[PDB]
Amino acid sequence: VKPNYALKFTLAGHTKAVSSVKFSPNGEWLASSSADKLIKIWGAYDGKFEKTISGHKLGISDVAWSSDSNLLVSASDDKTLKIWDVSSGKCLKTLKGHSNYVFCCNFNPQSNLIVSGSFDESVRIWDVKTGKCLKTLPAHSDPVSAVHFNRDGSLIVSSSYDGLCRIWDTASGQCLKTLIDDDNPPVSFVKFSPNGKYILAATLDNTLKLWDYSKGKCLKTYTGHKNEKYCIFANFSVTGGKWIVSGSEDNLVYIWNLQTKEIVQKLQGHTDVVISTACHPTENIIASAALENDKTIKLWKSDC
Amino acid sequence: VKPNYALKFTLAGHTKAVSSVKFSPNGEWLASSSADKLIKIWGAYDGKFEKTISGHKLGISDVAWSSDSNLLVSASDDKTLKIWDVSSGKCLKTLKGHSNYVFCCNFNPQSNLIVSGSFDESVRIWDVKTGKCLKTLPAHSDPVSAVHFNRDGSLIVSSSYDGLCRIWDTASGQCLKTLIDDDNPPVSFVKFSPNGKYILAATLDNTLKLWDYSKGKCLKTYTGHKNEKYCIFANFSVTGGKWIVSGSEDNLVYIWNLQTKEIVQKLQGHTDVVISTACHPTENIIASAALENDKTIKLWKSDC
Amino acid sequence: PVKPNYALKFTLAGHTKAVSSVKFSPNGEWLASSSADKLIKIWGAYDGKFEKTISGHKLGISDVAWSSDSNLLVSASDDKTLKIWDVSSGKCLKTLKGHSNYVFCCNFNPQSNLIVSGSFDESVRIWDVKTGKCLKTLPAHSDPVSAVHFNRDGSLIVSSSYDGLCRIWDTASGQCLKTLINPPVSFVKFSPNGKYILAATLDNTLKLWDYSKGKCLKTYTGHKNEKYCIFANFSVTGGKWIVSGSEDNLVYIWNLQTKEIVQKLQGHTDVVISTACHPTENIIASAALENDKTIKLWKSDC
Amino acid sequence: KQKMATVFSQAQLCALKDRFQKQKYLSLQQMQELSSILNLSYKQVKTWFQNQRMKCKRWQ
Amino acid sequence: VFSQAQLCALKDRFQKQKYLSLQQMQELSSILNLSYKQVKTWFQNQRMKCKRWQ
Repeated sequence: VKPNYALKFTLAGHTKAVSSVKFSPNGEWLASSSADKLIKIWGAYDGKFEKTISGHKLGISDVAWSSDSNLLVSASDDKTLKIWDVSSGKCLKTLKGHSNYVFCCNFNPQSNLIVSGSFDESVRIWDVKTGKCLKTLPAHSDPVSAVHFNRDGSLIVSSSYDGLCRIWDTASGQCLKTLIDDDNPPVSFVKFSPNGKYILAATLDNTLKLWDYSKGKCLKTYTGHKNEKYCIFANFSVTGGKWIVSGSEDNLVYIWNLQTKEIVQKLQGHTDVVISTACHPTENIIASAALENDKTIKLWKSDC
Repeated sequence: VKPNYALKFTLAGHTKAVSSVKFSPNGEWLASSSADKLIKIWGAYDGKFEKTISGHKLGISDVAWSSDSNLLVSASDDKTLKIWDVSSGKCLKTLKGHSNYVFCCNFNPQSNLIVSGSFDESVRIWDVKTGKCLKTLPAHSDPVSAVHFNRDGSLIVSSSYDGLCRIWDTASGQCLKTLIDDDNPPVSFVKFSPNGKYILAATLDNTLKLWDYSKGKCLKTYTGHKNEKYCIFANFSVTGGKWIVSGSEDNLVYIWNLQTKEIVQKLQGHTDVVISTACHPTENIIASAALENDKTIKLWKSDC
Repeated sequence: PVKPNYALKFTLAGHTKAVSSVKFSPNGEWLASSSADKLIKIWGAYDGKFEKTISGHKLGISDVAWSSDSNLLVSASDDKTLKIWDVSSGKCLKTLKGHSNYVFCCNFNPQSNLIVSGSFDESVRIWDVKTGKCLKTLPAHSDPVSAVHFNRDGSLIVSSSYDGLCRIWDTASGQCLKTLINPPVSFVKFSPNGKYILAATLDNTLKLWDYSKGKCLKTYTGHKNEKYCIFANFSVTGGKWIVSGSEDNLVYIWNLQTKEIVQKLQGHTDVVISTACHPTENIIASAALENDKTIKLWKSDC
Repeated sequence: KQKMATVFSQAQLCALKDRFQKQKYLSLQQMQELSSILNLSYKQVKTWFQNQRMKCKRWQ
Repeated sequence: VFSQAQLCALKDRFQKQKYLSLQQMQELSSILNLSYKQVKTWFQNQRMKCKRWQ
């Protein structure tokens, strides 16, 4: 019926707001990005500080892991992405092409492609093997807030303040679906569900919505949190009960029962906007990250 | 007659070994120092990070609060102490004079004086209000490992690798007592009893001892832990039952019954030497810190 | 903590004219009330039991305040005086003379060696508690003074007035260090941590200011406040609330951060001039004017 | 609460975005000249720039 | 001649209120240990400085 997530770790290394936290697919590590231009690597079960990765010239808005947990990609206001070797902390390549801030990034399951979204209103698909840009999609008419691959990587979903979610055919670059809703709220985050039949979208009206993007039908709406100003990550939690997890502008982590739409737990502890959350791949552990007045990552643990 | 400390939180963030932890006298804050040249301020038991204090040029071995909880002093391998305003993080004054690492420091109860011990085998007494050194004592024939004021500040105790504990009259700086255990085993830590009638001494032979320093008589011996390589703090716990608390080179916190000398609890969790512990002024709460392979701080709460 | 559930536990009667202020004692044991009936009354904080009547002032009292140790009270009156009271004996220890018109507001500093007063004569006075002597007279305002309050360490005083100014003063020297600037300012007070200032103006608005930056951080509305100088409070015992009375006879409670009204307490039958929050328990006291003359005590689970 | 595309023309928004991509902070003088060119009000242009700078954010 | 503190106060008030009532100037002079005539004269002279028109 409910989870029981409890504070177990606080991770304080960043000297500015933390922008994004991701768990490595193998479950050993957590990566944090920050406005302080650094990536930090943390042990996922012990909270232990591992490594500082540096190189970006401005703040970093996003980071993501390759499937084998050996590579990272980050997205920076310096108009580049960077591919890092996690073991040595070295930058293997700087992906230049975007003409404004790069805001969000992600590997496909195979991890031979990277997708990136930018303030230049384009989605870009990059070759992990060469570093070269493969496709430039004129995806949106306002900043791209999120990019995500589906389970087998044949599809990309993108989101924008233009109010659209777009489903893209990875192979061809064509658009299979544009999703639009009443009063055109800006879409601040989007991601496929783990089975790939649905899409989870946050709008800056304090709302997350589960959509069947094929029929364009909204199946579930989640409210109660606060989301009017920041692009806040949300997640499907699957290791125990089936939850929806999100940060919120009232410094709380919100958890909902996915099917009933009810708030099942609110996590208190941060002292600023919770901009990012992530769900561990095998354990009932949540990572959360907060902004300038907090600067820290928190790890929480639950029996279900 | 048994505490039941259990792990509440783990605090991570330092990039090298944590060297020291101290609770503010007002019970609101925790301070940590580290070989990473930083002091970090945390909430006492809410898991929440407050700020990072910077300025020393080499690692910090010790930090201590003023009686009003507004000030900090830190000892550093850069051969200086620094006086910090905690609220602003500002360095009010750099205390220069020692000819080598400053290893230990403490305010007197009035907090108009700071005592410091150093690798240069001397002890110094500094005027808090001005930052000037008032007295330089040729305290010992080896590096100084701890310094502490008694309850009314009329006395200082110092300890050294020479194997001596010395009692000093604060006003005159004259030596009032030289205490030596059987063999002259290196004294790695020392402090007065809260009542000021006793002295608690660590020696690098896996022993803590409670001495009546006036009569030169040994009153209690505490063993079972590992302490042969590092200067590990030790505490009187007085909020619940009357305990002795210390870290240990086998990665445990040891808790003894002060009266019976028997071990009443061992804390498992840390993965490297537990160099530092502190007891909360009003709650049955303990903070512990560990060396390079751990680098974290842990908080433990007991019912008694 | 989404919404509190304050509920009427006691109605405290006895005053014969409007009640003007209510203050819990810092030890949480007592509530003190001041009234146009020239009387100070002491009530049990937890049970509302009437304790004692303190008398002496020749005219109505606007405001009363506790010392830090809970052993002394100070009152501000229309007879142009402030009085210091020994709560146990009820006797007047000192009569502070110097204002040339009604004294409206008063407060101890945390050390409780000083008293700050504010008056219709447009000035602010700083008094030595031990001798009853006036140490300083700030030419603070050009209209009546509505509120005076020390910050957490007593180094600062904030003052408000009908003249539209809220001013910050250096206790030690008496110099003005800041003016936040036009509608009359009816109440003002420092936040518990001293970083913020809560201000009430007679345009039905309460605002949370950062005096350091001089920016308005929060604005709370919904209530009626165009005439009277109504206290507001920081409720910190459970949820983070802002508590104020209203001229529509209700007590309003907003969530500090979302600015949203979370509860409105119905029961008074006249303007609620004063509200107070218990120092350790989720308890609110409130006091209304002449058509009411009662104090009400409310309790919540959060 | 409704999209600016319901009050501005597509030619106007493309021109505003073109400038915003080159500089996100226009001087008061430059905003007035722009409003003149686009046949928009100065306030409309100043408002549009303020709102555009506020859109896609991870931190304050 | 006025002290630094006294001048500080006068100018502070003048910035907030170009014209003080008779009562306010009397009250203000007492607070600053000045004569009523000194205060009234200071305000009159202060209103005469730095004119671009009559």
